[PDB]
Order: sequence, then structure tokens, then C-alpha cells
Amino acid sequence: ADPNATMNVSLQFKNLNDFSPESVVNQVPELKKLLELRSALNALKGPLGNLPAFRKKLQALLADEDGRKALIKELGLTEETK
Amino acid sequence: LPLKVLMLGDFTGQEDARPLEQRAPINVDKANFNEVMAQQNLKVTLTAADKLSADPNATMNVSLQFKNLNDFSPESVVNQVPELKKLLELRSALNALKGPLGNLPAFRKKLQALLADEDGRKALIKELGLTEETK
Amino acid sequence: DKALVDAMIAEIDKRLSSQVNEILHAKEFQKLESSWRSLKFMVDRTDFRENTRVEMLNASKEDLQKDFEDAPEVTKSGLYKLVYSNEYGVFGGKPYGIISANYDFNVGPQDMELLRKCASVAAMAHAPFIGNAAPEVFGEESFLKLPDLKDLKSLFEGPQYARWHSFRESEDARYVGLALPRFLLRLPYGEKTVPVKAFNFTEDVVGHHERYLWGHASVALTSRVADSFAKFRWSPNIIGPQSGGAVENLPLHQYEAMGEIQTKIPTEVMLTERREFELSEEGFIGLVFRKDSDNAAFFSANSTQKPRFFGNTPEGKAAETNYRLGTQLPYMFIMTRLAHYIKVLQREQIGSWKEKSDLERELNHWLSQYISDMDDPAPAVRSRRPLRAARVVVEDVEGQPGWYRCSLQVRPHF
Repeated sequence: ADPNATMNVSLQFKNLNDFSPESVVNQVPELKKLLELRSALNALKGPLGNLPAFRKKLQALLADEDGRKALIKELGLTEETK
Repeated sequence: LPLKVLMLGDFTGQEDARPLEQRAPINVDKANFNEVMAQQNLKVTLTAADKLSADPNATMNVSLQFKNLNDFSPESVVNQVPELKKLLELRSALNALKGPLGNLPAFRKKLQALLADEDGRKALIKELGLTEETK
Repeated sequence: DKALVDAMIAEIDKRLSSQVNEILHAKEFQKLESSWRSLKFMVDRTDFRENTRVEMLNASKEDLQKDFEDAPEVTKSGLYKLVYSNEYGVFGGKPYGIISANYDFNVGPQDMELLRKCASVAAMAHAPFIGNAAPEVFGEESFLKLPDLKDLKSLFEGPQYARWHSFRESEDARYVGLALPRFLLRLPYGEKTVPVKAFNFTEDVVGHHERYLWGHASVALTSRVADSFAKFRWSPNIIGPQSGGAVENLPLHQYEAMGEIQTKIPTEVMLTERREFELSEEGFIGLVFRKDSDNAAFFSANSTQKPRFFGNTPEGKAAETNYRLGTQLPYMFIMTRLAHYIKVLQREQIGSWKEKSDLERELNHWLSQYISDMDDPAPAVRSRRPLRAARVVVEDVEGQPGWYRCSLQVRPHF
């Protein structure tokens, strides 16, 4: 929620399918980390993995040094308390 | 065109000095599998823990030989290991005696025969004689 | 009095079985035995009257590496000599259909290099190489720990698997196929279920399931290929409980649990659908156990090769489809049979008065023999005719008199 916050991206294209949002997210870590977090939350909510695995993978996702602490906090705020 | 498969693996207890190509492949089928085993000639020289006594330093070395799959049965294993074959002969002697199939003189003679084997240990001999009823 | 003598027999048999267990549970003895017994389990499940043949080649992995590293090139290795040279590349001979290696592979560099050489040979001769993977490949002591693995895909990201990761990207990986858990070959000896003569032997399997005579599942997969070929002369029907990938008649072993009874699973673990799917994504051929029965199934036979991703456009998705088709052994087998037939039959045509268009016409008429392009052929009848469409183009190489460049593309049934 900062109007001075800007995001610089370096996208690369080899075929037209590289213009799809999936590729765009794959090439922008500030979004790819959020997609990995999405997969983690859906897996947890569907009971596909236990809480220890969930915690390990969450640490893995949030460890990315290119992410902002604010983004990390917004991602951790989505984790259910249990 | 037939469907030909090549099974490559360690079918023997040791590597051959023969160059890998020099050694030839063997055609196998249901009408000659056992013959293929016998011609291949199986042998295992190996040492296992000697559990016929109460000594952790006691080890037993065996040299098993295989010509067919039936040779992997415990009967063949015992037949090829005198430290166990003598115990099976002792078993037969004790069952014959307990079933009254032979008299005490025959029992004694056969017992001497079984225990005479020079490859047996004196401890094993004592354990075998301890199984003979006093009468 | 006789009761005491019977007690003597009980103690004597107790000691004798104590030692016999040491013999029968020895790793060397079990190596030899499982080798031969698994071999027979394969052979007696085939049908030599259906033009099925099998040859035995005694070779250890260490000596395979010794030959491949000693030779200056794979074309001069002994295995290549007896696989390609004496067969596929010999006028009057016959080509080897597939190679079954009774070995377990780890992530070790020696095993990786051996896999590379086997992929090269299999690619040159158009014959896949099938083997098994060892439990430590997953970082576990034994396959019994598979349900504890939370994420194999993440497990494979560690640097320990760098070489395997590149191997999956090689174009020769299409000729490599590795299986997962092993399977029981013998039920433990027992006075009722598996008795022996004279000596009252009751085999005592301890807490270590390694006491069980495990066998390499590669042989079971080989039986699948054999059955498909015995019925149809082609090897595509080996990936389903009803299609022909089902292994029936597995050994069972009921024993006491915590006061109840339970059977030792014929495979080390009872793989769930999700775990099997993960293994399939990792390029492994997992033989899954049908719960509460004596039947297992191979749901899929993906090769080691990892599929490539292309741009999501019409052409890109088409490229993805073709590549995955290449990544699947059930279609690779059709390709390999086609290559064998082409080599053999074309050799006989060398010397005939053939113009380019003559090649086109004859090759079309020949390829049509394995095509089932009907609106709805009987299911599992396009088994005998695995192809649905096929296209052949013939050009002349320019610079000499009478050799051509042929392109053959096939669309088989899904």
C-alpha cells in the first residue's frame, strides 16, 4: 500500500506462450513466491500435507532474499493459526 | 521377427576373468532351464555366524554347490554342510530310537558312526551326545 | 520316556534351524538364489511357442563399467558387440528386443555413468534398458520408509542428484527405465505353508524384512512385455490392471500382528495413488500393490527422460505432445519394432531398381499393414494395429546414384 513502491521486471520470451500469465509469474519472483505460497495453502487446506512439511516448505518459500519483508509479512498473514 | 530379451546380471558367486564379449550368452527356455543351471555350475564359499554353540568368535565356513533350483532348499543346504548333516543324522537316530524302530545296540553303533566325522567340533559332538536318553 | 526323547528332538531341531536361518539369510546366498529364482519366475511366465527368446549374460556392474571405460568408444565395447553387432547389424541375424539388467542403482557417480552407457547402447540398437532403483536412492534405509517421504520432487532438488538431473535431460534417456519397490519371491519355510523333508524347519523372519527373499521387479515388467508380444506381436499393453500391466499371483504370508493377523505385503509398501503419481513424475516405474489381494499393477511406464515445456501456442502444445509421446515407453516400443522391421526388410531390397517414388509407394503400402484407421476399432484390438495414422516422405540425397532420405512419422492410438 505504498505509492512510491515500484517493481522492475526483466521478462524473457522464446515463444508466444511465454506471454501467458503463468510464464509472467514464473519470471517475476515477487509473484512466483506468492504462487508457491498459494500451492502450499491449498495443499494444507486440502489436507495433502502435514503441519511439519507445511512449515518447512513455508520457510523455503519465504527464504528468497529478493523478496521484501512487507511481502513476507503479507504472505505469513495468510497462514491459518492452527 | 521374434521378441528376444537379454538378461544381464551376476548369476555366479564371482566374476569371470574372461573378457566381457569373449564370454558367450546362453539361450534359455522352459525345456532346459535346469540344464542351464547345471552347466553354469553354481558355487558359494561364504562364512556365517556359528550358532551351534555359545561363542561369538565361532564362525562356520560353507561351500555350497548348485545345479538346480531344488539345491536352494534347506534339505540340500543341510546335505552340503556336515555340521548340520551330522545333526540331521542324529535327529533320525533319535526319532528311530524313540519310535522303537531299532534296538539299543544298533542305536549305539550308528551313533558312533555319526560322531566319528573328523570335521565336527568336539563341542558339537558333546551337544549331540547330550540329547541321547540315559536308557 | 519317549516324551523326553521328543523334547530332545525339539531342542535339536531348534539349534539346527538357528544355524539354517544364518545360511538362508546370508546376503551372498540370497543374491545367487534370488538371481536364479527370479530368472525362472520370468522364464516360466513366457511362451516360447510365440516366438519369444531369452539369453543370459553373466556380468556385474563393476565389470560393465570396466569394459565401457576400457573401450575407446561404445561401438567397441563387448556388450555392444553382442547386442548390436551380432544381432541388429548382422545380415541374417535378429535384433534384441529389450535388455533386462538385474541391478539396483543409486545416485553414485559410477551408477550414473553406467546408466549413460546403457542409454547410448539402447539408443543405437533401438532397445530399452530396464532395471531397478535401490532404496537409498530416496535417502531411506529401505522402501518401507516411502510413506514417510513428504515430497520427492523437493527431495530431488538437492545437489546430490545433479548428475541424475542431467541424465533425465539427455535425449538418450528415452531408452532407460527404472523400477521402484522389489517384490517377494518365496514364502518363508513353514511346516504347513512351505514344508521341507525330514528336518522340521520353520523359518524365523526377524524384525528385518531383509530376511525375506526379495526379487527385482524388472523381471515382472519383462513378463508384461512378453505377454503383450505373445498376444499381439507388439509391446504397448503393459500399463493397466485390465490392459495387461497387472502382475497376478503374488506370494502371501499371514503372521501374527498385535494380537491379530496380517499378511506381509508382496511389495515392501502399499503405495497410494498420490505417491505413485509422484514417482511417475520422477520417471520411476512403480509396481503398486492392490490392497487386500495378491495382485499388483504398473499404472504407467514412463522413461527416465523428463518432458520439455514449450510455449502455450498451438504449435508449442503440438511440440509438447510429440515430446511426451517420445518420453513414454508404451509408444517407444512401437517405434523400436518399426525400426527392426525397417532394417531387416530394407536389407533384402538393396540392389533392386528403385526410384524415389517407388520407395514412396512401397513404403506406404507396407506401413498400412499396422494401421487401424477405422471410426471405432474394437478396443484392445488396435493392440495388434497400434498405429492410427502414418506419413512417409522420400527425397534423394544429392551427389551419387541411388540412395534416399526417408521420413516416417506415425500417430498411434492413445
